[PDB]
Amino acid sequence: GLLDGKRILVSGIITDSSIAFHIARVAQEQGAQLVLTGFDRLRLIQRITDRLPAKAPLLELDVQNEEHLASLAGRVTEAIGAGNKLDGVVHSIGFMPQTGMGINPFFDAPYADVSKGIHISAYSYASMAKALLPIMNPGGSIVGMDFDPSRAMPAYNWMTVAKSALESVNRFVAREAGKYGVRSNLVAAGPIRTLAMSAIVGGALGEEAGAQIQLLEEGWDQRAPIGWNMKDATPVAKTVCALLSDWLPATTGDIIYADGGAHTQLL
Amino acid sequence: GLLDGKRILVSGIITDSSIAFHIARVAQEQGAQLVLTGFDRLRLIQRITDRLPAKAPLLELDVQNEEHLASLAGRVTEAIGAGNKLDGVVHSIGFMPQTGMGINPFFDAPYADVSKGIHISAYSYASMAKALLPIMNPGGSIVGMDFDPSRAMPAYNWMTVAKSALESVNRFVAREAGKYGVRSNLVAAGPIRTLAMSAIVGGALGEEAGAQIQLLEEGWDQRAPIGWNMKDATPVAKTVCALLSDWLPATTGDIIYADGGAHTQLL
Amino acid sequence: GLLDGKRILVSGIITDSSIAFHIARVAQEQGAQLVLTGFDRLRLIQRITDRLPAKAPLLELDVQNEEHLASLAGRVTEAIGAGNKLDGVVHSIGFMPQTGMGINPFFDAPYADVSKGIHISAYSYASMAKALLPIMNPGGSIVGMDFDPSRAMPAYNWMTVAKSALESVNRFVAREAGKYGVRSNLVAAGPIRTLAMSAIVGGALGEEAGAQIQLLEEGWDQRAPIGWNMKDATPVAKTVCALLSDWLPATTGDIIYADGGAHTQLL
Amino acid sequence: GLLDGKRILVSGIITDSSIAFHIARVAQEQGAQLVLTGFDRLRLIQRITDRLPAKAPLLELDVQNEEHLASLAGRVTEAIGAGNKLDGVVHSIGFMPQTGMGINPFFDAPYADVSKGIHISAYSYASMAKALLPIMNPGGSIVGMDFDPSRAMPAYNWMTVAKSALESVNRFVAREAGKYGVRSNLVAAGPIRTLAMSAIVGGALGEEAGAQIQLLEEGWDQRAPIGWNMKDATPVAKTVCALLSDWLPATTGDIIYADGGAHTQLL
Ligand SMILES: NC(=O)C1=CN([C@@H]2O[C@H](COP(=O)(O)OP(=O)(O)OC[C@H]3O[C@@H](n4cnc5c(N)ncnc54)[C@H](O)[C@@H]3O)[C@@H](O)[C@H]2O)C=CC1
Ligand SMILES: NC(=O)C1=CN([C@@H]2O[C@H](COP(=O)(O)OP(=O)(O)OC[C@H]3O[C@@H](n4cnc5c(N)ncnc54)[C@H](O)[C@@H]3O)[C@@H](O)[C@H]2O)C=CC1
Ligand SMILES: NC(=O)C1=CN([C@@H]2O[C@H](COP(=O)(O)OP(=O)(O)OC[C@H]3O[C@@H](n4cnc5c(N)ncnc54)[C@H](O)[C@@H]3O)[C@@H](O)[C@H]2O)C=CC1
Ligand SMILES: NC(=O)C1=CN([C@@H]2O[C@H](COP(=O)(O)OP(=O)(O)OC[C@H]3O[C@@H](n4cnc5c(N)ncnc54)[C@H](O)[C@@H]3O)[C@@H](O)[C@H]2O)C=CC1
Repeated sequence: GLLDGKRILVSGIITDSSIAFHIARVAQEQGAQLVLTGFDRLRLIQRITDRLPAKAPLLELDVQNEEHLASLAGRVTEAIGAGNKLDGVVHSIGFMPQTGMGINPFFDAPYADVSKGIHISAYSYASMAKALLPIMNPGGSIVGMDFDPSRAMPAYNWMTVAKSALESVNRFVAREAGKYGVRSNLVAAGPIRTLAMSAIVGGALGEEAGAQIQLLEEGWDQRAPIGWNMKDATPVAKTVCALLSDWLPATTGDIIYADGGAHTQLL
Repeated sequence: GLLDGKRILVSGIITDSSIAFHIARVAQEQGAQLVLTGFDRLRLIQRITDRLPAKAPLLELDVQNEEHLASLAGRVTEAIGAGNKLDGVVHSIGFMPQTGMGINPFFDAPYADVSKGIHISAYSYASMAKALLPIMNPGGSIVGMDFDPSRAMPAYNWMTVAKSALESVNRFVAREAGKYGVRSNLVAAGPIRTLAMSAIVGGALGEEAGAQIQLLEEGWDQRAPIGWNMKDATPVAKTVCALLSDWLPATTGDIIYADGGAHTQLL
Repeated sequence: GLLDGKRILVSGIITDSSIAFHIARVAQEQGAQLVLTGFDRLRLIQRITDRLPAKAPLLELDVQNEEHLASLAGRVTEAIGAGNKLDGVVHSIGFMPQTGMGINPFFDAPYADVSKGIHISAYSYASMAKALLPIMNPGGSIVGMDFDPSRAMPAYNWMTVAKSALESVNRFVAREAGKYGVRSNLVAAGPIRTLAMSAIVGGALGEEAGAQIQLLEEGWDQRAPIGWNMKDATPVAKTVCALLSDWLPATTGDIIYADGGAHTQLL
Repeated sequence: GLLDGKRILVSGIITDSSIAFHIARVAQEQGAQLVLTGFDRLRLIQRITDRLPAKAPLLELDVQNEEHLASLAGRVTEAIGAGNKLDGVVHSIGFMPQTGMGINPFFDAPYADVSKGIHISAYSYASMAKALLPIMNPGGSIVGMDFDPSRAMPAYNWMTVAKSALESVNRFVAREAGKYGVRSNLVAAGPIRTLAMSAIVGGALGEEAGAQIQLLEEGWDQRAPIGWNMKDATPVAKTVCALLSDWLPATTGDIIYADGGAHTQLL
C-alpha cells in the first residue's frame, strides 16, 4: 500500500463524483486511515462516504467559520487518538458565486461575491494549513486541487482568478509548512465531470458558457498526448496519492499537472 | 513626443515619490494631456501634482466606492470635454493592511484584511476598466503596476498573493478590452524606494521584515544584468509610456518586466 | 522619430516579405541610419533593399562563416565611419533543414541537420553579439526574433527546439551585453505569412503539416484578444523598434510578445 | 515494491555517485528488473554496478553512435527475453565540453563544442526514445534528468542552453510516446555533488566558476523551504521512481522539480 499506516484528512466530499471522493477511495485502497471533513449537508456526506472501502470519522468544517477552524485540530486528535498525528491533508474545496462565472459578464461580478469565492477557494488553503500543521508529522504532506489559471479562459472567469491566488498561497504555505518538515503542493487537474461541471455544460450558467466549456474539454483531450478522459477522476486521485506518499520527497511549493500533458502542447 | 495628443488618466499619485508621479511626469514630457485621480487626501495630492510639468484636472477616486466608480466616466468626459475620449489609463494603486505583510505571521492575516488588499490591489483593476472602457478610443491602452509574484518571497506575503490575482485579472480585462480595440497590460517593476518602502526597510513592519526587504533589493541589483537603481523610478515610468504609446501594438493580456532583467537570472 | 540618429544593423532581409524587411522599413521611417547584412544572394538582397525608404550599406554575413564574423565589426565601422558606433542590432535569422520540420517524423531528423538549424537559429545570436558588442554604444540594444517554443506544436518540430535554445542564449547574451551598457531581448512574434510560411501552408512540407499550420494560424487569431493578422508584419516591426528605442530601458534577458496576446489565452 | 515486476533500462551510471547509480539502486529496492547501459569505460561501469542490490545486464551505448542506437532494442530484448518489453527508460546522460562552461567566456565556446554538448545532452533524449519506444509496453514511462534552465546562471553557460533544448525535446517526445501509451517527463534536480560537481567547486574549471557554483548551492538550500542536501541524491532517485511508477498516470511532456522547492522561492 502506497499510503500504508499514514493518517490523512481529506476535505471536499459532497457527492460520489467529487474529486475528493476518489482521492479518499484510492488513499484507502492504499493503506491510509482517513479522517473526513464535509461542509454543509453532513447527513448526505455521511451517506455518500458509507460507500468508501473503509469507515472514516466525519467532522464538519465550514472553511469560513473561525470557530470550526479553531476547534479543528482538537476534533481531529479526538478522532485519531491523543498522541497520534496526521501525515496528510487534502484540500479539495472550491466555490465561486454564479455571478463570477456565467455568461454573467466578467466586469459584473460584485466584489462581495468574488471575495466569497477567493475566501473559500484560495485563502482557506492557508487556514487549513494553520489549523493542521500543529498536528502533523515531520515528513507530512498537504495537497490542494488546482485548475491551471496561467492563461485566461471563457466562462471560468473569477474562478480562474481564485486559482491564480491559490497557487500563490501554496508557495507561502510551503514556507510555513517547511518549518514542520511538511511538504505543500497543488494538483492541477484536467476538467472532470462533477455534477457542477455537467450542470454547466448543460447550460446552468448560460448557453454560451456551456458551449465554451464543452469546447474547452474537447480541445483538452485533443492536445493531451496521452488523451484526457473527463469522466475518469481516478488518474487525478492517484496523483494526489503520489504527493501524499514518500515518493515525491523533494517537491514543495509546487504544482503537479494531472491533465494528460495538455498544458505542454499548443495544439 | 511619444504620447503626443493622447489623453490619459493616471491614478495612484500620493507623494512625489509615487511611481504614478513619475509616470505622469514622463507622459507630460511626452505630449500627453492628463486627467489625474487621487484617493483620500485630495488637498495634499493637489499640492504634489502642482509640481508636474503641466496642469491636470484632478478627480477623486476611492476604488472601493461604488458611487465614485459609477460617476467616473461622467466626471472624466466633463474634464476632457464632451466628444473627447481617453487614449490611456494607468492603474498604479495598491494596498495591503499591515497584518498581511509584517513579520506578522502569514497565517495570522485575517480574511477581512486580505480581502481589503485584494479589493484595492487586484479587483480594482477590473473596476477601473469597466468604468473607463466606454470612454476609450480604439487603439487605447490600459496599464497597471505589478511586482513579480511568481515565486514567494519574505515579508511581501499577502501583497504577493494580491499581485498573483492581479496578473490573472489582467488576462481577463484584456478579453473585455479587446472588444473596444483596447490593449491591457501590466508593468512588473523592480523594487522602488517609495515612502512606504523606505518605512519598511527602516523597520516599520518588524525588524526581520526590514532586513529581508533590504536583502531582496541588493540581490536584485546583483542579478540585473544592467543593474537596478531602486531610487530611480524613471525607467519604470518610461516603460509604462512605452505601453501607452503605439509602439507595442500587438501586446495585450501581457506583463512587461521593468526590473533590470533581474527575473531572467538565478544569480 | 522614435529611433532618431540611432545607427542600427538589421540582418535577415531575403525578400520583401521578410520580417527584417519591415523592421528596416519602420526603423528608417523612424530616423534610424541602417547597415544591412544579407546571407547568400546578395544581388537579390541588394535589389529588394532598394525599395527601403533610404539607402543603406549592405554587407555579406553568413552566420556559419568564422571569417565573416571575424571581419564584421571592421566592415561595419568602415560603413558607418571610424569613431562611430552602433546603437542597435537586429537578429532576424532562422533556418532548419526540412528533415527537422516536415510531416518528416520528429525522430527522423538526423543530428547534422538539427545541429545546422540550431547553429544558424540559436548559436548565431551569441556570435552576432560577440562580433558586435565591441562596436556598440552604452545604452545600445540587441533584438532577435522568436516564436514561442514553450509548448510543443505540430510541424514546427526541431525549429521549436531551436527557439527554446535561442531564448536560453538570449538570457546569457544579456549577461555579456550588460557589461557594455547594452540590452538584449527577443520579440516573440505571431505567425506571419513569409514566402516560406505560405509554401508550407500550400503543402511544401507535407499535406498534414500544411493543415496543422493552417489550424495553428486560425486558433491564433481566435485567441488573440485584439486579433492577429498573419499578413501584416508591421505590428512586429514596431515592437522591435520599441526595444531598439530608449523606451524599454530596464528590460533585458527578456521576451516581448508581439502576438495579439494569443499566448495569454487558452481559448 | 513501487516498481514491482517492471522492467526498466537505466543509462548514465559512471561512478557510484552518478545520479543514475542511485536511481538504479532505489528502483531495484522497489522490485524492478533492470537493464543498464554505460558509455565508454564498460569495465569500470561493470565493477561499480556490481555494488547494486541485484545483478543487471550491462550493454554499451554511446549515444552519438548511430550503430549502437540501431542495435539497441535487439540487444535489450536479448537481455530481457523475446516477447518481453520494457516498462521504463531512464535517460541520465549529459556532457558539455569544458569550453562551454568555464570561466571560459560564454562567447568563446566554439560551435563544434556546443553542438557536441547538445547532441549528447538534448538530442540523445529523442534518439533513446526512438530506439526504445518499439519495445515498450502501453502504460510505459521515459524519464530524463534536467537542471532548471529557465533563468541564466554563472558557469553553467552552454550546459543551461543544452537543458533548455532538452525540455523542449521532451515535449515532442511526449507527442511520439503518447501513440504507444507511454509517458515522457523530466526530473529537474537540485545541484548534486557528483565527482564532476566537486571537481568544479574545487576549481577545475576556473576559480570564479568554482566560487559561483558554491554560492549557487548555498542559495539553493537557503531558498528551499524543506532545505536541500547536495550530498544526498536519494530524494531525486525516489522522484524518478515516482514517475516510473503507475502513480503519476496523467503527467507527460512535463517537468517534476526534485529541488527542495527552491525554484518556487525568490529568497
Ligand atoms: N471539476 C473540475 O473539472 C476540476 C476541479 N478542480 C478543483 O477540485 C476541487 C474539488 O471540486 P470538485 O470535486 O470538482 O467539485 P465538488 O463540488 O465535488 O467539490 C467542491 C467541495 O467544496 C466544498 N466546499 C464549498 N464551500 C465550502 C466551505 N465553505 N467549506 C468547506 N467546504 C466547502 C463543497 O462542499 C464540496 O465538497 C475544487 O478545488 C475544484 O476547483 C480542479 C481541476 C478541475
Ligand atoms: N514600490 C515598489 O517597490 C513597487 C511597487 N509596485 C506597485 O506600484 C503601484 C503604486 O505603488 P507605489 O507608487 O510604489 O506606492 P504609493 O503608495 O506611492 O502608491 C499607492 C497608491 O494607491 C493608492 N490607493 C490606495 N488605496 C486606494 C483606494 N482605495 N482607492 C484609490 N487609490 C488607492 C494610494 O492613494 C497611492 O496613491 C502599486 O500597485 C505597487 O504595488 C510594483 C513594483 C514595485
Ligand atoms: N514567419 C513567422 O511566422 C515567424 C518567424 N519568426 C522568426 O523571424 C525570423 C526571420 O524569419 P522570417 O522573416 O519569417 O523569414 P525569412 O526567410 O524572410 O528570414 C530568414 C532569414 O534568415 C537568413 N539566414 C538563413 N541562414 C543564414 C545564414 N547562414 N546566415 C545569415 N543569414 C541566414 C535568411 O537569408 C533570411 O534572410 C526568423 O528567426 C524566424 O524564425 C518568429 C515568429 C514567427
Ligand atoms: N549533478 C547535478 O548537480 C545535476 C545533474 N543533472 C543531470 O543528471 C544527469 C546525470 O549526470 P550526473 O549523475 O550528475 O553526472 P555523471 O557524470 O555521473 O553522469 C553523466 C553520464 O553521462 C554519460 N555520458 C556522457 N556522454 C555519453 C555518451 N556519448 N553516451 C552515453 N552516455 C554518455 C556518462 O558516461 C555518465 O554516466 C545529467 O543529465 C546531468 O546534467 C541534473 C540536475 C543536477
